[PDB]
Formats: sequence, structure tokens, C-alpha cells
Amino acid sequence: QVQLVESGGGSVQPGESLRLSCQASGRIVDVNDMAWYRQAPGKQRELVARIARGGSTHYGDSAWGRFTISRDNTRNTVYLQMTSLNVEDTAVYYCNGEVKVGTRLSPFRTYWGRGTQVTVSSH
Amino acid sequence: SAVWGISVYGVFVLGFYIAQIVFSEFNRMRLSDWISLRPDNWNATRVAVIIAGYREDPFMFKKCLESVRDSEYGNVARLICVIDGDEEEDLKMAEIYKQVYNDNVKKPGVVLCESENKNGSTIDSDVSKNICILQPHRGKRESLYTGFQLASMDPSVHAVVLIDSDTVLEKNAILEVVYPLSCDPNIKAVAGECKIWNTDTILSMLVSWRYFSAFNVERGAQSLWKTVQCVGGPLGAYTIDIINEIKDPWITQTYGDDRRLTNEVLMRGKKIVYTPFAVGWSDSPTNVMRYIVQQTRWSKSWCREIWYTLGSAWKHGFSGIYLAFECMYQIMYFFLVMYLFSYIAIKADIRAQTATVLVSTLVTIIKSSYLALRAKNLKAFYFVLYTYVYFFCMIPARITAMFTMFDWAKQFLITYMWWAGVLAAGVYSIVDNWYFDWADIQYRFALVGICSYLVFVSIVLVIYLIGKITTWNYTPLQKELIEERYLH
Amino acid sequence: QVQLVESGGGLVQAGGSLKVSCAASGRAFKTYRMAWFRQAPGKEREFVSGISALETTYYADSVKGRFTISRDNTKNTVSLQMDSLKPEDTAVYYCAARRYGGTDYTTTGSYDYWGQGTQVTVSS
Ligand SMILES: CCCCCCCCCCCCCCCCCC(=O)OC[C@H](COP(=O)(O)OCCN)OC(=O)CCCCCCCCCCCCCCCCC
Ligand SMILES: CC(C)CCC[C@@H](C)[C@H]1CC[C@H]2[C@@H]3CC=C4C[C@@H](OC(=O)CCC(=O)O)CC[C@]4(C)[C@H]3CC[C@]12C
Ligand SMILES: CC(=O)N[C@@H]1[C@@H](O[C@@H]2O[C@H](C(=O)O)[C@@H](O)[C@H](O)[C@H]2O)[C@H](O)[C@@H](CO)O[C@H]1O
Ligand SMILES: O=c1ccn([C@@H]2O[C@H](COP(=O)(O)OP(=O)(O)O)[C@@H](O)[C@H]2O)c(=O)[nH]1
Ligand SMILES: [Mn+2]
Ligand SMILES: [Mn+2]
Repeated sequence: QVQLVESGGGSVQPGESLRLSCQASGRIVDVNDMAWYRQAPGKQRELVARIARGGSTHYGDSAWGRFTISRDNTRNTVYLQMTSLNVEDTAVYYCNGEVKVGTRLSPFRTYWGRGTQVTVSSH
Repeated sequence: SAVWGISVYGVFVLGFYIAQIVFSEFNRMRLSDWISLRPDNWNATRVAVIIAGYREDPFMFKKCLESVRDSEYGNVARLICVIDGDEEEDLKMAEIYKQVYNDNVKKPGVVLCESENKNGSTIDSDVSKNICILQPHRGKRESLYTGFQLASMDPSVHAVVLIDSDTVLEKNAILEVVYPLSCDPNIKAVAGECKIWNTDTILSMLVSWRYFSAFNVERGAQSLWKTVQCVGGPLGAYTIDIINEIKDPWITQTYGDDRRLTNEVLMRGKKIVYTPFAVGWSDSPTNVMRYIVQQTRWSKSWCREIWYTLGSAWKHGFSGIYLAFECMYQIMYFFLVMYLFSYIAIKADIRAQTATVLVSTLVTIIKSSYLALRAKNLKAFYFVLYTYVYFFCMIPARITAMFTMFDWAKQFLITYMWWAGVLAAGVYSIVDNWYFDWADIQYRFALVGICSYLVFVSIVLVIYLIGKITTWNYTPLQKELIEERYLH
Repeated sequence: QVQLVESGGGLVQAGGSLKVSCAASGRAFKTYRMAWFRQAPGKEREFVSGISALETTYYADSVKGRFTISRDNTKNTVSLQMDSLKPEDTAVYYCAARRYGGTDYTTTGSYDYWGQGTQVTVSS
């Protein structure tokens, strides 16, 4: 039983940063990979960024040069940095993790987060 | 006609081995020049790693997966694991993957190659997560086909690294296979070194040194001209474009995989190199019968595919002359050995039998001397015993492959026939030359030579026994694996 | 065992040529070292020439460049061709065989199987 804290977003003007931080739960043996999925009020959910323990990065169709992902594996946390936001970034962001709980023999289980709302509007 | 037959054999073997050594050294120098001038922390070729396994050992599978996970390459897209599974017994490998990697196993009802829609989108939706696929049991080629489809549907992967389910990669194994792909826009495949780690039996040690010779000398000599005949199964790399072009003919044409793929790259007129700085640790059979079975299959594949390298050489221009000569040498070496043994057995002359034995021993000692110099190891002299294996485990396998291709049962009947013939020839020679003459200088030469040879072989075998007693023969990875398996 | 029967030889004047062949009936005329010995009326038996099973030829000091020895394993005959039969060749020639032996191949005791001898005479 693990949970993802989520730092929280809000309402922002176009062209600034968000600094979305997702922190994992307590008792944890290993964390392999963690990603930041996004679900717009439009067409289903999609992927924004994914980061591995070895530093490899998998970006989405709009993250190539706008949003970066950082691990800082000291406290099994993930950070997403947002730049040059536009009005199409209003969505709900979900934290995805692969966590062990019991021991080394326990399998890696995929866990999702509650998510945070990010709205970009000129109002 | 004896002296000519032995001098010709000695020259024909040793001169070609020395030419191969020189070509291998030149290839290694070129590859070391390429490795230098490489920027520090280099990762440019996005790489998809493909593992195909079928009922693997759980410990070795876990070691392989962890060696992949511990690799120091920073631009790996994802790990694609394809299993001939769909059954209850093949779910243990999936469980091991889940306990080392994601819980992202997919169990489609069909194999990709047998469908009107061969795209990987029917089984894959996220190109980010490492994926495990449980195919129906069809074969290695089908699982590799699914791996190609899953890797080629992401428009960012540039190359695929194919490894087996039992290889333990070094931390820089992935980096050193995908780097040569970036050095020449005609290089489409790269072969890595495969090292045997379980040298706790005499057959295993001899096979390990045979692998060292066959990779660091033969494959290096081939790679000097960029015409490597076979890309090693345990560790290979292919560009994604050549995979896209040669995948379909390779799947709609058994054990010719990683040899028919290399062959397709060769008939396309594309270059293939071998890098000795990428090491993957695989194992070798420790039984004579299983070794003979494996060599029978390999020889079947070799005699099936040699007729394509000889017709596709002209595509390489004048660099294919080495390929044609190597094929002719491999054809004629077997016949030369067979004819030489037959002549020496039928004629039954002691001063010629001793001469042949001593010349063969000297040639093998020179080969083992070079192997020890290159490997910086004193155990390479064990290779002097490999001449037995080739005579008693490789000739019957080649004959069986030949008599199967154009014609127990067939598999294990030519082996005992060959052994019985060898024993009969030996007994006939001894019984035909039963006399003692210490006045004759030629008899003194023959007797002293044969006694010296037996003394030398006995000393080498006693050294091997002492090394095996103290566990000095074991490779460091073998000792680590023994300790870890004890811990489990 | 090997049984040896001599053939050839006779009355040849001083300076002529002659041939003496011993035929050995036995299981294996392939591994038998052969030799020829001469017994003279005023002397004793002594080694004059011989050939080993590997076609190595040994000759006596006095007949080093005179005779020529050869063997034929098909017809089982070992032959000695003598040229320029000067005096001291008036002797009985015996053909001897031996399968197992040591460094001493000149003493009459080394060779196990002996023949009956053929007489060769020379007239001045
Ligand atoms: C580290 C370097 C060391 C160098 C020095 C090594 C020692 C050198 C030799 C030292 C002296 C040893 C002499 C040999 C001793 C054994 C022979 C012996 O003692 O008995 C003699 C025997 C016949 O004796 P017998 O029948 O009993 O006669 C009546 C009296 N007893 O005679 C025999 O039966 C001999 C039988 C053996 C014949 C062997 C012929 C084969 C030669 C090699 C060819 C085979 C090659 C392998 C097969 C290949 C097939 C393709
Ligand atoms: C019970 C007794 C009568 C059996 C007699 C044994 C021999 C008939 C066998 C045993 C070891 C064999 C030898 C082992 C290896 C070779 C190498 C083989 O081919 C090579 O030379 C390739 C290896 C190299 O390049 O040196 C030639 C025959 C030969 C000498 C074999 C000749 C036949 C031998 C002497
Ligand atoms: C080390 C190496 O490259 N050996 C070549 C053979 O490759 C083997 O292929 C089989 C297989 O069934 O796919 C695997 O089990 C082995 O691990 C591979 O090493 C190849 O089949 C053969 C064909 O000519 O040539 C060898 O050199
Ligand atoms: O029908 C098959 C037979 C083998 N393999 C796999 O391809 C490799 C072949 O190695 P093998 O088991 O034959 O032993 P080796 O030849 O390496 O000694 C192994 O990873 C197998 O699991 C497969 O995928 N389908
Ligand atoms: Mn295995
Ligand atoms: Mn294997």
C-alpha cells in the first residue's frame, strides 16, 4: 500500500513554470521508473515524460524542449519542470511509479496518483 | 608421399592462422582508434534491447536481466522481452521479469508474423514501458520477429541489441556494440565477444579457449574487411533499417537464425564488424554428446548457408575475395584432415605417424602461445588439448551434417562408427609395427618422440587436475556465480 | 618364427660380380632386421652388412663401399650384390634375422634366427 503525494499545480498564466513534485510513500524496497502522465478534457490520457533509475528519458509529443524530468533518487521523488506553457496545457497530471513493497522477491507493482489540475487561461 | 603431405599440412594450417592473427590485430587497432576520440559520456544511438528465451534457468535469466539493468548506457529506449510462452510453465520467466522489471506482461492470442496486419500496434500501445510478451511457441525466429515489430514501431529507436537469455553483460557491453554502427554509414551489424564462464570441466575449458580463438582471431580477421560471416547470438547489434528490409525474407523462407540474418545483410552488400571490447558471458555444454549434437546442428546450418556467401561475394567487390577464400579453406581443411588421417592410418609407418603427431602438437602449442599472450592468461595452454575434441567431437558432427543434408539413428551412428574406425586404425598400426630395435636411429626417433608426446600430454592433464582441485581453473565470474547461487 | 634359405653364389674370378639372396618364410617380413655374416676357412664369423626394418643399411669397415643390400617384403627376400670379389671373399655367407634387440647388432649372438649359408669362391 503506497501513495503518491503530488505537489499540486493550480491556475497559471501562459509562459511560466509549475515545478510539479511527486513524492512516494514510506516502506519501499526499490523504485525502477517514474512518469508523469497527462489527461486532457479532450481525447484520453497521454504521456508527457518518463524517467528511469539510470537516467534515460522518454518524452511525449510536446515535451521536446518544454518540460524536463528529474529524479533525485535520494528520497524516491520525481520532479517535472514546465516552460512556455500555452492554453492547451489545461489537464490533470498523474504520477506513475513502479514500486516494491515487501522485499527483493516481491514483484514491481505499478501505482498511479490522485493527480493535480493545471489550468492555463488569460482570465 | 609422406614428407610433402605433412609439410603442406603444416604450412597450410599455420600460415593461414598467422594471416588471421595479423588481420585480427589490424582490426583491433582500428577499433581502438575508433574508441579513442569518442567523447566522454557518449549516447547518441537510441537502442532497443531484445531478449528471446525459452524455458531458461531462473538464476541465469535473473542475472541477464540485472546485467541489462545495470548497464551504463544512457540512451536505451526500452527492454523488449519476448517469450515462447502462453503456457503455465513459461510463466516463471514472466514472474522473474516482473520481479526485476515492470509488471507489463502482455499475452496476445496470436503471433505477429502470421496475420494480415503485422504491425506491433495490435499488441502494444505504450512505447515507453519495458514490455514482456508471451508468444505462442513457434520458434526463435518468430519471437525475434515480434521483437523487431515492437522495436520498429517507435519512430525513435535507431538500433536493436539482440542478446540471449543466459548472457551476463558487462557494464559497458551495450555501449561498445552500438558505437561501431556510428563509425561507418555502411556498417549495419556488429558482433560482440562471447566468453565462456563455466570452465569447471575439461570440455568446457577447451570450448572456452576455442571460443576465444574463434572470436578474437577468426572474427577479427573477418571484421578487418567488414565481412563477418556470423553475428554472435549472445551479443549482436543491428540497425533498425536493415532489420526492416531483411526481416520479411528471413521469416518467410530452423537454427539458421543469427546466421541467416548475417547472410541477408551480406547479400544486401552491407558491412558487418566485430568489436572485442563488448563482452557477454555465456556458457558452454559440459557433455560430449550434447556438444556433438550442437555441432551437428551448427554444421548443418554452415553447409546450408555457405553456398549463399559464395554467390553474394561479388556484391562486396574485391573485399569478398577473402570471404571466398575463407569458405574454400573451411571446405578444404576437412578434406585435408580426412585424407591425411586415412593415409597415415593405411600406410602405417611409425616414422610418419610420429612426425604427424609432433608437427600437430607443435602447431597447436604455437597457437596456444599466441592465445596466452593475447589473453594475458596462463590457462590458454590448455588449448593444446583441443586437438582431441576436434578429432573426436567435430569430425563426426561434420560428417553427420553432410550425410543428413543430401541424404541414435542418423545422429548418433556416425559418431560411434568414426570412433571405432579410429580405434581400429590405431590398433592396426601398433600390431603392424610390433618390434624393438635400439640400433636403428629411426626407431629411436620414433619411440622417443611418441614417449615424449605421451609424457607431455600426461603432464598437461595432471596440471589441469591440480588446477581443478584448487578451483584455480574457475573464472572470477564463475566464482561469483557459485557464491551467489549458494546464497540463494 | 622365420626360416631362412640361402640362394646364389658360386665360382667367380677375382674382379667379377655376384648376388646372394636369402629367402625368409615367416609371418611378418616387415619388422625383421636382416644381416649377412661371412665365415672364412682361416677366420671366424663376422658382420659384413645388414639392413633394418626401416630400410637403414649398415656396412662393415672392409666392405663399406663394395656391396649393396636390399630387401623385398613381397617375395620375402633380402639380397646382397657384391662387386669386385677380390680375395678374402672366399667364404660361406649366412643370412640372419632378428625382431627384438639392442644397440649391439654385430655380435653373432644378437641375431636369433640363422641360415645354412651359401659358399662363395674366388680364383685369382
Ligand atoms: C620426456 C622425454 C623422454 C625420452 C625418453 C623416454 C624413454 C625412451 C625409451 C627408454 C627405453 C624404453 C625401451 C622400451 C621398453 C619396453 C620394451 C621392452 O622392454 O620389451 C621389448 C618388447 C619385445 O620384447 P619381448 O617380446 O618380451 O622379447 C623377449 C624378451 N623379453 O618390444 C616391444 O614390444 C615394443 C613395442 C612398442 C612398439 C611401438 C611402435 C609404435 C611407435 C609409434 C607408432 C604409433 C603412433 C600412435 C598410433 C597412431 C595411429 C594413427
Ligand atoms: C588404443 C590406441 C591404439 C589408440 C590410438 C590412438 C590414435 C589412433 C589417435 C589418438 C589421438 C589421435 C590424434 C589426435 C589429434 C590429431 C590431430 C588431427 O588433426 C589436426 O592436426 C588438427 C589439429 C591441429 O591443427 O594441430 C590429426 C590426427 C591426430 C594426430 C590424431 C591421430 C590419431 C590419434 C593419435
Ligand atoms: C557463438 C556463435 O555465434 N555461434 C554461431 C551459431 O550461433 C548460435 O545459434 C544458436 C541458435 O540456435 O540460434 C544459439 O543456440 C547459439 O547460442 C548461437 O551461438 C550459428 O548458429 C552457427 C551457424 O553457422 O555458426 C556459429 O558460429
Ligand atoms: O525454439 C526455440 C529454441 C531456443 N530459443 C532461445 O534462443 C537461445 C538459444 O540458445 P540454446 O538454448 O539453444 O543453447 P546454446 O546454443 O546457447 O548453447 C536461447 O536463449 C533459447 O531460449 C527460442 O527462443 N526458441
Ligand atoms: Mn541456459
Ligand atoms: Mn546459451
